Amino acid sequence: SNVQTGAERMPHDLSHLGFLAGQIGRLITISTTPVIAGDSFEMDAVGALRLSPLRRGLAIDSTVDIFTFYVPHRHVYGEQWIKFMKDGVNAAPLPTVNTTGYIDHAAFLGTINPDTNKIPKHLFQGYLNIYNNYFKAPWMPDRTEANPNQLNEDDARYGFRCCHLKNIWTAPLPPETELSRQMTTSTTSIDIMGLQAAYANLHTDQERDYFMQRYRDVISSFGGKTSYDADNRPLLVMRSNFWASGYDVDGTDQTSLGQFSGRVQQTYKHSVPRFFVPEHGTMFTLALVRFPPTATKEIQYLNAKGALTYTDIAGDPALYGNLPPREISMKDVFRSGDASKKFKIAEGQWYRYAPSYVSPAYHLLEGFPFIQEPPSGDLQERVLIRHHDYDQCFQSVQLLQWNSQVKFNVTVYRNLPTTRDSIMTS
Amino acid sequence: RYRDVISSFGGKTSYDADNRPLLVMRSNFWASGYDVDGTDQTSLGQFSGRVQQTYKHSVPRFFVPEHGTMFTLALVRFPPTATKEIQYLNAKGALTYTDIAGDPALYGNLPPREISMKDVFRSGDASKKFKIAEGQWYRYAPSYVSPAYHLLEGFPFIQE
Amino acid sequence: MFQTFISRHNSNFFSDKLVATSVTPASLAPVLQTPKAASSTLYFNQLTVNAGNGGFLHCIQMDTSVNAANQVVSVGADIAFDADPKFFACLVRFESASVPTTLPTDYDVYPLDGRHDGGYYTVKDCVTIDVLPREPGNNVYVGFMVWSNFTATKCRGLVSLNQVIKEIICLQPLK
Amino acid sequence: MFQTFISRHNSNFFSDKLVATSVTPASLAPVLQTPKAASSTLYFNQLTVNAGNGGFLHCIQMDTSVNAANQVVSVGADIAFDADPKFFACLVRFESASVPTTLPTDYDVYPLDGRHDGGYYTVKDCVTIDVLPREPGNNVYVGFMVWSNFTATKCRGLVSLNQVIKEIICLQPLK
Amino acid sequence: SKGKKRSGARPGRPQPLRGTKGKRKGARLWYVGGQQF
Amino acid sequence: SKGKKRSGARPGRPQPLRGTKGKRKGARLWYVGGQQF
Amino acid sequence: SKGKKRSGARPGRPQPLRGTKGKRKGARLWYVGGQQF
Repeated sequence: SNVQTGAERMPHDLSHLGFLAGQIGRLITISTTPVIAGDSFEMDAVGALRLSPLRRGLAIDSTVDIFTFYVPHRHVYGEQWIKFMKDGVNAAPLPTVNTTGYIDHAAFLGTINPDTNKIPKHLFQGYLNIYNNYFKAPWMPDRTEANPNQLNEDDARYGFRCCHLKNIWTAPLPPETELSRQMTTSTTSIDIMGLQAAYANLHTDQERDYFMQRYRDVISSFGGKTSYDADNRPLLVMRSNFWASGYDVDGTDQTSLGQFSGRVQQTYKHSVPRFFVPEHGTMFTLALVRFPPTATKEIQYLNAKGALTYTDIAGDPALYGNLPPREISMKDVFRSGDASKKFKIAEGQWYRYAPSYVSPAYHLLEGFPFIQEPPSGDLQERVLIRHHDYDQCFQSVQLLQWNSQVKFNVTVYRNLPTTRDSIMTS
Repeated sequence: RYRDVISSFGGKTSYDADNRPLLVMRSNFWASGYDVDGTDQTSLGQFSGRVQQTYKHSVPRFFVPEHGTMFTLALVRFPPTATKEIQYLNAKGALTYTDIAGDPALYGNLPPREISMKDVFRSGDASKKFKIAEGQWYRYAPSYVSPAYHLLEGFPFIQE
Repeated sequence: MFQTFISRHNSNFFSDKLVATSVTPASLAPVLQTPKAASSTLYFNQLTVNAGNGGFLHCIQMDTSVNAANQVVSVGADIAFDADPKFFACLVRFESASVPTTLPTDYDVYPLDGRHDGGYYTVKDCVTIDVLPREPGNNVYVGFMVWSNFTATKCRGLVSLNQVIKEIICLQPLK
Repeated sequence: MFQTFISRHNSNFFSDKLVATSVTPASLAPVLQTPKAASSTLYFNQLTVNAGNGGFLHCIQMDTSVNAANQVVSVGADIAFDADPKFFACLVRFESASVPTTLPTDYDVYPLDGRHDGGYYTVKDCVTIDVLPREPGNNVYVGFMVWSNFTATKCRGLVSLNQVIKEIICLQPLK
Repeated sequence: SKGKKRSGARPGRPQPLRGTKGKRKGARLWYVGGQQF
Repeated sequence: SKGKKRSGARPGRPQPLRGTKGKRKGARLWYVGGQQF
Repeated sequence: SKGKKRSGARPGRPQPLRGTKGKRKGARLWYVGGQQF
């Protein structure tokens, strides 16, 4: 009888809808699709972004980010792949991972939880690779769970916490920078040629602390290049950003005459141009919603430290360009800050940055997404976003803090037989 | 159907030979509208949708050959979206070469595959079976509904 | 005139009889029947109350499907004692790691506007309560409690509790 | 000041006298008069109550012309007993394949906020109820029921029931 | 990082979603045994 | 099937129905014995 | 006094504040050890 060995190249629809929801400052998966080696991928996403109804009207916009990444299966399975592909049919099946038994767990991966509490390993591990290479601070430790059921709630139902927009206290120098370095000398002598060699060792250490925490950064400084296969990192295909706006509604009865309520609704588009898929893998699409980091109790540095010296106030170029970094506390920038929490800044940074001012009359007032109290804990706890800081800004609904409805217009050019060829023997 | 068998030979059948009604016209459209905002103390921040659509059904001049009746009928539907649907490759357990490789020599020469409602739904029944074509998971993509939408008024979905 | 169409309780549509014939009030207040779901109506045509100091109650479990901190809980009750056991009624919130048979030592109380008349009591009210477990790995129970320095007497009536996590639809002829 | 123009009962405009002189409470609670339509007012200037445990009630039939699952049913009552027969009052829903004379063994109860005062009772309320037969080939009846451990006594008053399937129009001078 | 850094805001109103799939049609997908409307 | 597959959506507002009949008049239908207004 | 006496009223609607800083960029300010998104 007739045996088919090849196919022709045709476009495939693969379009679907998007009823999404999430929290603020957490990275959640929006869409996912498998691809084959040799394909071409295209996507237009058109939708609307809404926030929960506000308590008093629109005051500050929020910014929204959409990302698309490509993750090969060889980056996840490694050597179990390759052997799988070389053996062809009759190869051993690929492994899975375990999840907690609920419906809303494994929702940060953009799927409903199966009744068996098992999902493909490449879905979970492909999310960890994106977070560890692009979204955590380079000086933080990596995250390695091996099983989605080892996470807690708010990590399984919603994504992982991300970082604030850069600021004086949300973007400090890494907590490993050295404020001094010693050189061993004799009792009544010093080698001045070895002193010259001690400055060259410190220069390489300071570069590896401010710019070059990752291997791909070290190679780039020499003038070289690394492919994402050499580093085993995902490939960023597209990125979009916008601000979300809306309007107000006026109350008209006896009690609410003079009261307003804000309604955020924004139309957006995420477009990915045609992309050649070199190996089998997955495409991820993710979203992130954030606010500018405004706090009600922040003060200017020169107004908070006690007595002004020449180094603070003069702005002398010979002094700012030759001094080590300065270590300060949370008490120097916040009214109720803790004096035992320290971080390091650059000298003269108070003449390069200006903070926002919030009047004392705004303290503890509903609506108005601010940070009411100075953040507590170690450095990593302060830099990451706490979505409980925005609970008093919205009204309680079932759809969390933001929701979206989107149509994904995907198109892939594959080499597959038609449905007719698959069901007919001859 | 008999009219399908004759058509494959290249022939034709009149609707008198089959004893079937004659379709004269067909129309299709999507229905839209707008929203109304609540303005009192409790409903400030609440909205309600109002669907209203203007349409036209036009039939051109038609010669009636024998005594009979003309019927006009209507049908209203929603796209079939469910809150508990999963992708096939994410729901079946361990991926084999036939599932994942997308090999043309294998999809074009194999018999159809029989699966269950447990393979596409979270609370599906494993004793309910149906047949699909091989490789159909690479030709179709389902819609995704977040778990936060489960059991929420409005939003016409299929809950179970 | 127009019809009101706004209410405060919204009962369950299914009522259950009390499988019991007596209760003994105590500081560890006994639960009348096994708690269930987020809505329950209990009626009893005859209940014997033994002498004791403390109270007894009827409760329901809290549904945690929706991640909202504060929710509204309603009550509608009607009790008739044969004597006049001077008592006060309230709403009680407590927590337990297993199915409870009494009231633990840690709990909260809330006031609701009833209609004491001497042997008689009626109420139909709603109160906002924080419904999340407040301590990991625990269930939250909310009940209707009666407390007094009880003597031997008898009572009859019905109690209904409801947790507002969904809305009820009704026919409106003009809309 | 302005006029309210919103209410909770909306009585019938036609009232009927009770053709009976005595009732005997029982677990199979007797029906006072033959049920009718979707609205009925019953007044009685003199009714003799014999000793017995259980209750008695006044009910109406449910109209099934409109295919809506849940509908609102109203009540307005005013009863005066000579003695103080400690009792509780409720709304009862039941089903029957023929015209009923007593209360069957399967039924539901609902709480309504009345004004017990000892021999006296007054109420004016509305409750949402599922009105469709819930079992093919049956009629649904909703009534106002009084239950106690009755002794020999006497009562007077009136009871009115209404099913909200249409709206009532009234004159508004400004509109 | 690599290659995107684009933007996506549009003006107007968020019209309701119309049709679950369809941007460009390929070949047939479903075979029931005839026409079905 | 045969011959239609058309479409019918129009923009605007749903104006109320005006006149029960009448697109094109033929001959007289009713005879009462004179004029009636 | 000296030199101002200007005016500042504009027509329109008070659009919400968009971005805390930024009218004209200079040099880099923050160094974390790589890119952070």
